[PDB]
Amino acid sequence: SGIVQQQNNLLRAIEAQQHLLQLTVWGIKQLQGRGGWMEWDREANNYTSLIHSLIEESQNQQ
Amino acid sequence: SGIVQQQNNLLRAIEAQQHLLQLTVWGIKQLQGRGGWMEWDREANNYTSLIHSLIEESQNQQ
Amino acid sequence: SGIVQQQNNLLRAIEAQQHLLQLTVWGIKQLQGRGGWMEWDREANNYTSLIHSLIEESQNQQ
Repeated sequence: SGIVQQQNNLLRAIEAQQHLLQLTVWGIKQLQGRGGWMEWDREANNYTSLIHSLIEESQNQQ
Repeated sequence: SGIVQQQNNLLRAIEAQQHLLQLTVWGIKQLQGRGGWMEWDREANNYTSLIHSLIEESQNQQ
Repeated sequence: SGIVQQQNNLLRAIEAQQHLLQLTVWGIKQLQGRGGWMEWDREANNYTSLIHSLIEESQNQQ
């Protein structure tokens, strides 16, 4: 709603995106089996859903 | 210019970055031909240019 | 501290994340040796540390 609340929302979104970014950096390093990627997939999907919720929330608060 | 306008700019930047982030997550999953990556390349490049414009705009608005 | 300062912090965080995002896009394109990835690793690690400092700073400023 307010400026502060929105600022906090944006920061949380950035924090979640950083976690996803770190997962991709790690994944690329590993590529330098499928089943061995199960946890990575789980995390990537969970953070993607988390970021989606954060963006929608931010959009709703203008 | 104002706080609200800047907040909206930052959100749009985050949204564009999320699209690019999703493209990289998808790309890594695919790596777990070249010609088959044409659309991915197109999208990655377009979002990169989009984000660049959004950042420059934000920088200009302080 | 203030709204403006926080807004600037968020923008710097987004800018740093964009650099890391570009590194991952580039890395995926290359994957479409290990030793040949030394500079990429160096940059990825440096930007990750840079973003970490920016997020912690933003968290500290609320």
